[PDB]
Amino acid sequence: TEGRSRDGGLRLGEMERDCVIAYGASQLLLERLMISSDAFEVDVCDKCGLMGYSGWCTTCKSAENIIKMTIPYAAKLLFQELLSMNIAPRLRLEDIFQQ
Amino acid sequence: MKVLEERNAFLSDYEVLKFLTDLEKKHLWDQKSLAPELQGITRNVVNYLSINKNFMSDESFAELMTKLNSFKLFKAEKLQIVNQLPANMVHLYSIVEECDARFDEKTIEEMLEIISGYA
Amino acid sequence: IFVYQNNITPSAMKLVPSIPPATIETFNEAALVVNITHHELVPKHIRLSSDEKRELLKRYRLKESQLPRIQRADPVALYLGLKRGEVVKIIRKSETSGRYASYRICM
Amino acid sequence: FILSKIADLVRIPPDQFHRDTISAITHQLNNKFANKIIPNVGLCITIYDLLTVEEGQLKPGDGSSYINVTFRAVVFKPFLGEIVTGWISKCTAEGIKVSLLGIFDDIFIPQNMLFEGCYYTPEESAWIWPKLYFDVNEKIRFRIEREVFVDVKPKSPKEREKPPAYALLGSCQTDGMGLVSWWE
Amino acid sequence: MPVCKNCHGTEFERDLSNANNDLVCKACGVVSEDNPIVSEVALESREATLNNARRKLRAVSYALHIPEYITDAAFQWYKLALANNFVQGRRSQ
Amino acid sequence: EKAIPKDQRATTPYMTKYERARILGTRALQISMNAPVFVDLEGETDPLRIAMKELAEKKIPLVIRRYLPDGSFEDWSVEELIV
Amino acid sequence: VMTISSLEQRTLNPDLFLYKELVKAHLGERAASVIGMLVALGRLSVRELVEKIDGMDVDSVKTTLVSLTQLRCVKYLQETAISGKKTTYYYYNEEGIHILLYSGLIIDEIITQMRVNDEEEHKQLVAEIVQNVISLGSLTVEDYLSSVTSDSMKYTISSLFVQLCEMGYLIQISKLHYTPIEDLWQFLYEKHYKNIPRNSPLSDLKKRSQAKMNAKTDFAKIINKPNELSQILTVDPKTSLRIVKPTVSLTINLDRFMKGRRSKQLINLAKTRVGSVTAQVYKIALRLTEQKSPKIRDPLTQTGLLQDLEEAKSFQDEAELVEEKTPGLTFNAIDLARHLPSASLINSHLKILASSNFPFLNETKPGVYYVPYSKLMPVLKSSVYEYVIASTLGPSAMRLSRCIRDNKLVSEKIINSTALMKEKDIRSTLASLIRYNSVEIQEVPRTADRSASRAVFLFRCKETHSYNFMRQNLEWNMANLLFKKEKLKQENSTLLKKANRDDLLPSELNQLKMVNERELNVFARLSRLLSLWEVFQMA
Amino acid sequence: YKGEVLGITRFGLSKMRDSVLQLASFEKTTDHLFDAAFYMKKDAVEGVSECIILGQTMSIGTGSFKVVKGTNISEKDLVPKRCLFESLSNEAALKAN
Amino acid sequence: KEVVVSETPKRIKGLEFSALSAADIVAQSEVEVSTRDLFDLEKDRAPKANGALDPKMGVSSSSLECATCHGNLASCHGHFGHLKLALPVFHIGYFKATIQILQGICKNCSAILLSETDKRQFLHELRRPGVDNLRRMGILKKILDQCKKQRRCLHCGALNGVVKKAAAGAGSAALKIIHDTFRWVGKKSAPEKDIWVGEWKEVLAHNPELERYVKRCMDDLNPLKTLNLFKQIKSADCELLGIDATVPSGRPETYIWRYLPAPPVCIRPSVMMQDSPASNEDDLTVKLTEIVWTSSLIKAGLDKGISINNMMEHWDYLQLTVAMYINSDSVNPAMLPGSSNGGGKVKPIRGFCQRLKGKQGRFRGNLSGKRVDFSGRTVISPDPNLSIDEVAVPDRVAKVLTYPEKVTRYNRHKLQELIVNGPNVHPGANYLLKRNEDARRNLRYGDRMKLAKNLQIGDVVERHLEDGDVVLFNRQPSLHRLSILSHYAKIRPWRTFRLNECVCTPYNADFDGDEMNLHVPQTEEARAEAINLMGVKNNLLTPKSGEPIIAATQDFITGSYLISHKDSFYDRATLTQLLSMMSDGIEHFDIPPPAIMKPYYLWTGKQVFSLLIKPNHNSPVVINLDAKNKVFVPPKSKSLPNEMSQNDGFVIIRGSQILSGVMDKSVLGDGKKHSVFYTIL
Ligand SMILES: [Zn+2]
Ligand SMILES: [Zn+2]
Ligand SMILES: [Zn+2]
Ligand SMILES: [Zn+2]
Repeated sequence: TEGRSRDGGLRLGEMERDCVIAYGASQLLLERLMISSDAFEVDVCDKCGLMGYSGWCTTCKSAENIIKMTIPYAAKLLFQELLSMNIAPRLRLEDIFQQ
Repeated sequence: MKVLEERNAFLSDYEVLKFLTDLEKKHLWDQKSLAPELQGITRNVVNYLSINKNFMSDESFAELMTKLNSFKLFKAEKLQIVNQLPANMVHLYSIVEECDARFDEKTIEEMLEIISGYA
Repeated sequence: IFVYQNNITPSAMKLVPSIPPATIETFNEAALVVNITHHELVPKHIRLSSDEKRELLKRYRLKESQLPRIQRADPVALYLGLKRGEVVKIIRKSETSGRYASYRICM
Repeated sequence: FILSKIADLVRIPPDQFHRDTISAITHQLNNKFANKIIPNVGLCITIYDLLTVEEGQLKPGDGSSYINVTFRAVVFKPFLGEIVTGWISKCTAEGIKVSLLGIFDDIFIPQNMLFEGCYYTPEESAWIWPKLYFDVNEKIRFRIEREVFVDVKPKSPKEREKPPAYALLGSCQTDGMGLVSWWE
Repeated sequence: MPVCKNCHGTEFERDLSNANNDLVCKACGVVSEDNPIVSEVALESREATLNNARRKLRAVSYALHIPEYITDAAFQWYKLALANNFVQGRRSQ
Repeated sequence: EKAIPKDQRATTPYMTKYERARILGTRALQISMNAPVFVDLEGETDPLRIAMKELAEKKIPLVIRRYLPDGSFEDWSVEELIV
Repeated sequence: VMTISSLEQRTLNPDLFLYKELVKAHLGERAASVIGMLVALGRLSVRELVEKIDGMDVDSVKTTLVSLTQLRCVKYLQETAISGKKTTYYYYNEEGIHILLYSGLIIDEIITQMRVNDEEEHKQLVAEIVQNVISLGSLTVEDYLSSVTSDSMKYTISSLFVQLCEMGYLIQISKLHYTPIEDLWQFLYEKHYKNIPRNSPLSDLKKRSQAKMNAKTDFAKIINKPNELSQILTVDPKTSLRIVKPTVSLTINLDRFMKGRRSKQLINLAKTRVGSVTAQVYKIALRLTEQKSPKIRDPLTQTGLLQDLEEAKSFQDEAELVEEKTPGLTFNAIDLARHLPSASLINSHLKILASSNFPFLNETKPGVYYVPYSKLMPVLKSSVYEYVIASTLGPSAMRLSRCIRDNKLVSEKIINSTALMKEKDIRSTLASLIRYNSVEIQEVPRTADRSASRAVFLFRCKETHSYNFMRQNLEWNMANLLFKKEKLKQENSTLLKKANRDDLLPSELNQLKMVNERELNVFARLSRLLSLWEVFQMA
Repeated sequence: YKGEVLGITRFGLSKMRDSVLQLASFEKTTDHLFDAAFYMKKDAVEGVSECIILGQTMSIGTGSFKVVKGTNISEKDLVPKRCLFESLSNEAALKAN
Repeated sequence: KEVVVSETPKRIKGLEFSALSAADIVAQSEVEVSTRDLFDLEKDRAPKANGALDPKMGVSSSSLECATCHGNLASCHGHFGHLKLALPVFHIGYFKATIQILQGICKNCSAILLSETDKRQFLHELRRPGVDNLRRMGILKKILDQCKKQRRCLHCGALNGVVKKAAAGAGSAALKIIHDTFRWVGKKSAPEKDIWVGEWKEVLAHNPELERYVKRCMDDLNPLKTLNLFKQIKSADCELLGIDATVPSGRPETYIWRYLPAPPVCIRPSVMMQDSPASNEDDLTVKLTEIVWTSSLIKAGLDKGISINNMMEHWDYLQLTVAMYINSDSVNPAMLPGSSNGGGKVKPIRGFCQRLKGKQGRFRGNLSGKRVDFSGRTVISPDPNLSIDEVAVPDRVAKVLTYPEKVTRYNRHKLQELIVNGPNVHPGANYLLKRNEDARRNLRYGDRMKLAKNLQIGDVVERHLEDGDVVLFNRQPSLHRLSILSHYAKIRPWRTFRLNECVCTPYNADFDGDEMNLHVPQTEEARAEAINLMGVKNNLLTPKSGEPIIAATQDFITGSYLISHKDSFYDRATLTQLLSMMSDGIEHFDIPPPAIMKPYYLWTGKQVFSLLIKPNHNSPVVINLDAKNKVFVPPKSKSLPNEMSQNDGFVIIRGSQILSGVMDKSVLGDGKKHSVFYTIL
């Protein structure tokens, strides 16, 4: 929640953020705009990539292909907005390991 | 993750359960050791596999194939004969193709005397 | 090869690319008075053997495309008269590091 | 029963870094397999042997190493037509559900090849024949034919059981079947 | 209303002291929540005549400087008699 | 595409400087999860400072993989590489 | 929602949606999918396939492709690049399965040749002949009778020995034959702009018009070469009578199918406008004219060659004049007593052509009896639609839309004033109309610049869309049902291949009637449907 | 880099650079977005700026490399062992076929 | 039992961007919106059976569950809603591309207008592996334009017309589109000229009024007209128009709205009732919940009654509305208002497309700019005695500012005791987390003591901000690479951020009255990252010119000068307490020989400040550097070293003793490549 008063939390904006690039630090980002900003999981489906929840891809009655994973809840918000309008950035996935 | 080979090596127990008793000697060695939960099936594994042997050997494995190499049994009952139905009478004939049929007297008979070498 | 005198019709340029097994070279003279190649700023450019290409790509373990490019019909490109996929090694002379070089390709 | 060449990935927790590799591997695959069942193939017991271990890869967050290997594992795959020990546990008139102790009762042999002459009683007997009934826990040679793998997890906000994922079937088409002392 | 996941405490006290705003029962020591969410920053037969109803009402109401309140109160009464259809055949005044 | 043999090595013997970054972060992050430490460890503590104290001893088991752009892989043991 | 509205299975696939189940239900397996992807992207290279389809390269590909071949399912284009080597591109052969999806109506084609053996096993014999050919596509007499038992009577098995020729039958695949039309007008389009005897350095126009003619006049005998060639038909061996060439595989043409089937719908057309005896009369007049009638063999030049606001409307006039005169030789002038079951004096009863008047037929050479043909079909084509909506949607919907045909771009009061119904209806039905095209609604700004309320509205037809929006009619039930058939198979699949390979149980006996009567619904259903579907896809 | 002078403004940036979400990090993200899904772009997750949105690891810097630990493993113990259940019964299927 | 679940770590690669099938949309969502808003208000505020807001669709406040996935805000991520729409409806988002998709094809028989091998030409071109997103753009541009010049279609024989985007900019016809019959040439007569004037013939013949008044209006396409019009536009072109037709995209019959995805409730909640009966609306909810109305009108009207006249503007009011619903177009084009209006034109209508467009929001002000946790804010004030690279953070925030920790082994003795101190006293914890990841335990309830004894190895507990912790530290007007640094943490009393001065200039901190912000990492790797990389001692130089940016500033500069000054002298006692004051207590020394002897053995500031560099015999630093201070005074040019001028000169150091010269910026003062501190580094 915003500012002082209501309650705390502060503002890391673009111009400030871009700085931490020039130190090459990844993990400061992965902590910063990821874990402690919105720590969030989304249930997604390889087939017909979209965002479901729990046990369904809901475009395909499925209860299978889901992969529990982590994304900024801001990012989910961005998708659902988009997909609430007509557009679909269906996802592609890959093995993190195995080269 | 993907199974590369599902049907690979057809495996009964001879030393199998024995080597399970070996890893058992390695891990926790059943109940009598007093002098992970994985142990639960180990009993269920051995249980009937054990008792029918009671109601074993090692070299009988090698002794098994010796004359058995000459038969029509393929690999199917040829492994199944080792344990279930101790190689007698209609039991042996009740399964594999042409078990009596063509080859009869000494073929079904040796099974009775060869199993007496073990069971 | 030949050059425009002054006027340039697109009617001739309607179909310029007549003959595949040979090719054309077409200029207007006004752009060529003092040769750009000889001037000052333009570093010296060297066309390389199409075989030398592969050697180069393997030195840096690179495939084609994915390289510093040159727009077709650049005058300097036209000066060498590049065709598709011709590669040029370029030595730029300035004192910062010193004399050194790079590469580009028609695209 | 049989043996199989299968591959998968393993997460080795940090605590085990004192212990030998294969053991942590072993213990892990155990916790992953053990009493469980592996779909459309069979139900493992433990892994038997192991091979092709590789350089452990890693992801930034966890920090625990990951090693994806393959191996041949102890598994269970009976062939189709077979005569084997077992017995009634929870059954109906038509067909019986045969059981070996401590493994599972999931096998239910219906009655088709089972002898035509029979009579059911609600007392103690499935079908007694013109030879007779059979008992629980007793060695009972029965035949199986077909196995069916049903994964079937309609896990849902809707449904929030029917777990016979590994199911077998058979009947008694010859003598000594359903009671071993008919033969023997 | 809810109860602790373990201690079975039903009494929930929300500490605002440290500006975490975290609600916990004095019976357990475990919050049941993290970071409570908070907010930020006429075509009808009846309802058009209802805009008329407040309009004429609110108009004629406070000409006497009667409470803005009590007017609102009486409006719902006009809706009450409106339900009974007491409002049909008589002079609106 | 596959691994490059230890015979042929093209890159600095010197540290990435991000070697010093993720090698440490990883290491201490392990230590937090309680893996044994290979160094003389004095009465001090914390999941980072003891890793620092370690690395001067070059006792860290880790090995950096290096991807060229072509995907030529690469390997160097931390102990192999030099400050 | 619960799949019963079938929106996915019925929501975004026009056209090809037909074909994929055609082959799927028909050939299927891996063999199916390739065809759709073809018709999806069209022009395709063999190497280009498995880059996308993932059809298990060169295994299915070479297999599936040659599978298509024997049944000629796809266009086969083979050529070479300019640098060298070779390259091939494949399209879908005409509509390919179109041949197939008619199927038993081709059995009805035999009902024309049903004569000379009536209510026979010989009927079902020659039926087996035909369907076997259709199944295998191109066949040779020599390989056929080779596969058939020998040492029997050649003119008995199917007696079709001599009747192999007749009207329909086949025609060998020759070069361009199953090769794409537009493509072959490009290949044949060569040799003229390719062969230019250096006339003038400029003005291709003088070289163009002639070469087009040269392209046009050559194309004539190019497509007429397959039309009929008797060097097949010639063979008159010893101890025998004239047969077609037994050696070569030839293949059914849908030409006789085209006219023959439509002709029935025409017998229906006049069968409305005319009387029973006159109806059957014209019906038997069809027998000879259905022979050389081009009919839907028309499109021809319709594809691949430059049209013109002059020369397409000018060069098409030719089609309009052609059959009225020179094939008019083949056509009715004086015919005598085809069969008859009217009786007694037939000759003035033959003047019954005169009664056939309007709005079709009844155009002759002045003082002989003749039916227009060349322009008959076109003026016929325009007529065919009409009642389509009648009890489909609304009785009055016709008369107004029918009126909408004659009038054009007017307005609603002017509609309200021209015939009958009140605004509550005329809006309804016309709003009900629009709910399915048939409108092309004009509007013009009134007391505004461009806006709605202030402006005023106009209504027209544009038969283009009209004789065009009904193609999703094919998408309508036709594929969808075809599913509903093959959607049912899996239910009885446990029984089906058991029951078929068997030749039991009470419920099996029960569901046999369900599935078989169900078949009576599903196919003869289409027999209705397609019969309608015939029109718009053709002229 | 590409062919010639450009860059740095909505036209100029829109040049090669193929990550459309970071082209939405800039300006005009309406017709950019719609425009993209129209052409059915495959795109990719590549640019570092792009990376933080989807929140996976950075592609450079600290994330310039994957990292491995020493296995300290001997392939020797990888040798299987069996009494060869397969070998013994093989010869019953060899003859008469 | 228990089929083995094999789950794998999988990370995003790539985003497939495409349209939405009529199917997939409705294939997903729960309920047709149908109904109206109305919230069917009975027995409750918004009991709302079905309707635009449905409990199964999603939740707003925290009261009722979500049905589909219950658990209110703590759980549900939302669900769509779908919309039956009378007639098709046009689209503002795909508008200007939909122009093109309409353009390149013949308006009659609907086949791509360019043909033959040239079709194949562009095809074979687009399938060369060197395709670029550019070559997509430019190539498809240079195939597109071939449309406009082609007068007549191939098989239809009819001419074509160009669509000019009917009217301009007013927003009312901005949705409408018009092509024509163009290039009539006025002399050569296309047959459709006779056909066209023959069309007008009868209403000419009928109502000879408006015809010649307004005229030449040509024709448009209704979104219905183009809908069915696409349904003869098949296969073939596809990517020639820019779309691969694998499945879903099932041809550009997607790009006009036949069904509307309804935003999940979680996206745009109606602001809660907040003390009283006032219930704050939300625009999307309101706008689309009218889109219900304007639909259902055209549903029931047009089901029987109404008119062609009263129809189109309703239908038009639809496409205009949904148009606004996503995006901007025309704001106030003198329309007159609809339901729930007032006619004041407030402004507050857009903000769905504009939601992710400018300023603070989704564009790049909220998502790329995310607002952050675990932080603090204060003002500045010095502590030179505080070492460089430690912010001294006022403990009073440290009480509430935590750090996550995983216990084991080494940890227990600190943590196990660090707990029993409880939250209030400084060296302690507050929240605690077991191995069972239940939620967490604040110390509020009570205990510790016995509960501290538990302390398994898998346990997680938070600390305060203590000695030797890790911090990063920021000033808002962030110009460049130096605008962030990161420091070790020390704790002191009072309340404010206090740091060491030499790192001011990186922050360009003026002290004065200004602010900062305070961050701590969470995960370990972040610490080791920023502390041993992005901290001070490694980052000491600016990237731009490669100079040390940190140095003495103001006093420290001049403060040296006074000690540095030649004319000064000191005493063994003086030098003593000095060398003390230089490094607090601690470090041993070795007194250099006395500068001057016989009148009392003085020493010189040159010498003491020299010791500053090299304190000890065992001190391992050796330096030699000479340079130009400022206010360089020329010697007599005969003297070769600028060392000796009449006053100072080159400062010079050989053997790590200062030889000559005052220092004063120059050597220690940033400003220049040569620096005492730069050299040392
Ligand atoms: Zn899915
Ligand atoms: Zn509690
Ligand atoms: Zn939900
Ligand atoms: Zn056209």
